[PDB]
Amino acid sequence: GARGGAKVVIEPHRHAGVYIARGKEDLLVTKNMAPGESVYGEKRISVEEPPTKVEYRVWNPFRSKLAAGIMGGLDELFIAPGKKVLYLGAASGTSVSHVSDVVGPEGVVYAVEFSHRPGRELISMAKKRPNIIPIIEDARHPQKYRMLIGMVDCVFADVAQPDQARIIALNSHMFLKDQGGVVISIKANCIDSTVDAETVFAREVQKLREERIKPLEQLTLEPYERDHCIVVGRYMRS
Amino acid sequence: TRNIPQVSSALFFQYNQAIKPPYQVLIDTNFINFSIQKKVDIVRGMMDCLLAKCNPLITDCVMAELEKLGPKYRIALKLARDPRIKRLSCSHKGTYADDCLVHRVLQHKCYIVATNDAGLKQRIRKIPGIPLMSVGGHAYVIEKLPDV
Amino acid sequence: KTRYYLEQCIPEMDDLVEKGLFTKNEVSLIMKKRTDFEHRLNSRGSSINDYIKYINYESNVNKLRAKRCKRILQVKKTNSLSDWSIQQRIGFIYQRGTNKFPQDLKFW
Amino acid sequence: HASAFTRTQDVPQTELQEKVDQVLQESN
Amino acid sequence: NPKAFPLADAALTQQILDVVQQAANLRQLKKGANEATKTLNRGISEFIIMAADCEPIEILLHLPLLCEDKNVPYVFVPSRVALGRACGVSRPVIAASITTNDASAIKTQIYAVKDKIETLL
Amino acid sequence: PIEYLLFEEPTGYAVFKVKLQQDDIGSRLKEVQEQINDFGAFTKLIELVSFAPFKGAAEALENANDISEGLVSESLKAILDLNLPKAKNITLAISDKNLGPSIKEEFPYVDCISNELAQDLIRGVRLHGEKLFKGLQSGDLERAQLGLGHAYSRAKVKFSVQKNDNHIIQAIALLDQLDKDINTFAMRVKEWYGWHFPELAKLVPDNYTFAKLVLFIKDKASLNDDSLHDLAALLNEDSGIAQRVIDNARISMGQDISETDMENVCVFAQRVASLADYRRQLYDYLCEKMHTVAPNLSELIGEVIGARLISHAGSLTNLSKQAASTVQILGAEKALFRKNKGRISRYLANKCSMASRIDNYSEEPSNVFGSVLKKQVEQRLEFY
Amino acid sequence: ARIILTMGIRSKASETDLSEILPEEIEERVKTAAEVSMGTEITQTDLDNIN
Amino acid sequence: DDNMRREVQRDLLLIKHRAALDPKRHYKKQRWEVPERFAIGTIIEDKSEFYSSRMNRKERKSTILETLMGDEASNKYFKRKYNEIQEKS
RNA sequence: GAGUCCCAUAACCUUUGUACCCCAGAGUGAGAAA
RNA sequence: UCAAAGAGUGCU
Repeated sequence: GARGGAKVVIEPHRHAGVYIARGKEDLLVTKNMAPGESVYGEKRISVEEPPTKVEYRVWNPFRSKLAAGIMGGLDELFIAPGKKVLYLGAASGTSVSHVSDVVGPEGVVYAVEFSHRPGRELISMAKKRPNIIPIIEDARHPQKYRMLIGMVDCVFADVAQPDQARIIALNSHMFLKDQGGVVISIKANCIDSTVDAETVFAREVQKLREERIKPLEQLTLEPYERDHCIVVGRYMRS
Repeated sequence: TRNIPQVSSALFFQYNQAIKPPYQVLIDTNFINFSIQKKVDIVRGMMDCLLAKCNPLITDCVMAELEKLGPKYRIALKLARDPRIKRLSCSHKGTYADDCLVHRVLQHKCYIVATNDAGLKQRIRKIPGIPLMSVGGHAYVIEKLPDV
Repeated sequence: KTRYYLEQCIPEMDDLVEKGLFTKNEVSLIMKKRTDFEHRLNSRGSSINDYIKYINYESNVNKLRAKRCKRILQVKKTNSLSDWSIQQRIGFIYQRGTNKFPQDLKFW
Repeated sequence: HASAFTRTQDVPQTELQEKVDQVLQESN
Repeated sequence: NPKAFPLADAALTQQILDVVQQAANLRQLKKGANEATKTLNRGISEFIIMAADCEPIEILLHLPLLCEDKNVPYVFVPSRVALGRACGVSRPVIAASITTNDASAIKTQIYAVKDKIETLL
Repeated sequence: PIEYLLFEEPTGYAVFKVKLQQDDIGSRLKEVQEQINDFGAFTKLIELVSFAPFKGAAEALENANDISEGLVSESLKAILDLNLPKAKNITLAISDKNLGPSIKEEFPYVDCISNELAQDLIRGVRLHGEKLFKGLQSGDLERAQLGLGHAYSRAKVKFSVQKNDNHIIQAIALLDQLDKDINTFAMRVKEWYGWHFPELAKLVPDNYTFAKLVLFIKDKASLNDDSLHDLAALLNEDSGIAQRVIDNARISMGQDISETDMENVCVFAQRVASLADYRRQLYDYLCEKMHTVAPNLSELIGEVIGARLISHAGSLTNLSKQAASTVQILGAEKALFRKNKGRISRYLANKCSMASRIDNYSEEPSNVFGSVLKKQVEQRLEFY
Repeated sequence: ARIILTMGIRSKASETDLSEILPEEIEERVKTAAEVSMGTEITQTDLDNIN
Repeated sequence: DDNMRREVQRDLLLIKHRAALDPKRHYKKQRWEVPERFAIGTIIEDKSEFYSSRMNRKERKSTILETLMGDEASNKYFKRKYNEIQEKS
């Protein structure tokens, strides 16, 4: 498929900060803030532009659920160039570097993690990206790291816990803008394995309504993942 | 940007493989009224009809609509407020409960509908993988539920 | 609220004319400079220099009233609002500039 | 209102306050 | 605090070792730190069981990186020799992996232990 | 009933005074909510009264840890007491309920608030940021947050520059770059001086030796017995080049180059000498730093080999996470670990994949396990 | 490079003078950047070879 | 660039006609138009993927097009159908 | 009259010399020895 | 350019 010597045909995506590489295969692709290296062993395109050598990084939908959402065809994404982003559940730069690639140098990505053991790689990745800031802290207690976060246009939640709706809520009230963005990744197995996949998603859409998020759309991540969807909302404090 | 909604992953052709016991039912205003006419109390009527634990659920529109009915239908309003009946919040302007319900069942394939209104039964029938509950004869009846 | 500040200046203007220290045309000229400054102070782009330019202005007016008090009235202090009106204003100018610009340690 | 001129703590909060206070008590 | 964390208690260790033998009979068990590593790379594992008494314990902390990066639950057991006896293999075993198969005969009891592992973490 | 508000910034601590109390009855109505977003309305609610910048970076982290644990720092105790009246009880708004008891213990006369009304004001103080400071020197919050983020984050992990391993990758990349430039410049020295005395380029094939000998032998005409001893001291006379260079220098075809031409070769040769000396120095630095960072890998195989393996993975963490088979092919393009020969390579590769782990995931790795790991490789060697 | 030679560590930046290397407006930027910088401290062994 | 090279134009044509390149491969129906802003790129593999996703330097070429010729299987597939299309024509 | 602005200060191919490699490669996963 | 009409941004 995408073998080293072949050439590809890179064009913008519908969403700003996202690109498509055409050819015999179509790849969801975005540029590199730190050209010449890969963060998780991902593959990279090189383009010669006037001549300066600009580089791009491939998105793997299977590894990144956000990339799976793009392949699923998310209608609107608040993550965009020049927008502050607060990404929860920052295991590593597998997706944070990709979310970074969208916002650009002007924006920053506020990466939140709990466990120390991934944080070391997240800190190391943050060095290569001067806009990525790692806040290794329990997202269940936003007040611990209110010290660290300036305000955010969109909150993305990668956190896989049963009480994720509460984590998303407390962060959203403190830090999200009125009419601000919220994107959440849901794994029904983590929340409630006893009941079917679907009903969990119905329940999850409910909480966002009581703590004042007007949710906008959900997208199941088949064939890239099972028992998953990406629910996107707008935070209407009013 | 053109949008083509996905078909739910819980639907095998026209068979919904997600709705399993315990069930969730949305109650329409007419259903409470016709339930009272037949002396069929709400929760057992699903228990004996469906042979499964059932979680009744009412929307703000339905709660709003029962209230505007007036003094003639007090017991219908009260019965919607029984503790075993949970409530479903709504974030849309209109109080038209029929349009609210069709969106939810379109939106999400984990609910049964409880209604007897004519305009509603035809519309929901077109939606695939949606069981329909109605009150007729002496007890409730379930049409589009394979597990029965 | 530009007119509100100008109106507080009317009573002392009347006192100046009543005592004979300043004629109506002379009093009119003083108000014109006060009016122009007040618009500068209450507008956008107002800087601490505008307070300093105003604060010096009534200070000069204070000196002239004192000299004209001895030159016409031949009195060290005439018991009327004019004596303490300017000094009360000067403090009333300062506190806005300090509140508006707490940064300038020079103005403090 | 709280004022720097008059102490409102009623006790020595810093380590300097106690040290100067001991001399004041010891002196007279 | 310890690098060996969380460590299953006496009871939870028993049901886990029940998984490993029954998985071993069903050819759903890849045992050892090295072949535990690939199963994470391919994303074909429910969970990886390791021994907390390994000498040094250091030789298995590459695995939790992959698991938590891949959102794979994991557990440590006090004894490697006990774990190896459960693998059906004549030697001590320091790590083991149960592989993803919804077509397995032992789906339920694995997902039973899955839920307790997730609670432990 | 709120009068004072405590806000806390990366640049400092900021206390506010609440002139007007927002309608607590109608908190959830939209119009009061829009006032929070609107700067003009919000300035009528509160106004800044205290700002106490932190002295510097070190003190900020100490407070950042204290505030995270709901503790009152000495700097925090300073700003409150100067501001809150002693007073029935002055009411203060704080974002944290956990910080409330700490403030109450220090100041019995203050009652803390963390209800949604307080949260509404705290959100709006944060919404406008430096706008509410009326120009008071608050630096830039967005930058200051990012610095405290590495500072606050890294502290809990106990990461160290000791754990830092990329210095090897920079050293190796620099070392090989030095070798190419030392060689590349050195061939030129033979060409530039080859015109003047071509035979000498053949006599001393060692480029580093040749540059030194050109430095003393600038002009081949200058030939003395004492100079012969001086160049004889360079290297050894066993090769006999000392007599050959004199004899060749007496009688040679090389065309004389100008004084400016001769000024360049010695200076440019001097440049080659410095790089070789620095490459020796950087090589020793690379040797020492691995023993600190990767004693097990360095002892098992060697320093230079171990570093090249780490660079291939991209980091010591990358090397550790790979499986044994991948590590073997990670050095199969330059023969780092190299039918029976292959068996030792895979066996050593498995051990190398091991000692990489002991270095990466140990805060202070030792060489005790590397040594016993290498003897196991040694024992395997004689069996095969 | 000349900055690295004049000052070795950011603590030196606050007091070290960069006038001969940089103009007045530029030299104060590095001083402000130094105290607010994002990087980590380095050892003297690291400092020696970088110099 | 205006007056673009023939090589870049031909590569664009290949993607617009990529459906017919291979028999066993099919695509989603798409009306592809040349993008207004655009760059050409090369696809760099990792070191660990030396065996899996890397052809030899000799097979690496300047254009997408001329690699398609080096694939003998593509040429025979193209040869046989043209003959069938001419015969029916 | 007429492109510096797609490195002729260069890319690619061929030949030659130097040093390694022909074990599988997301390598496989329980035998080996008697 | 003036000349008349829209739609956002900053700020009191």
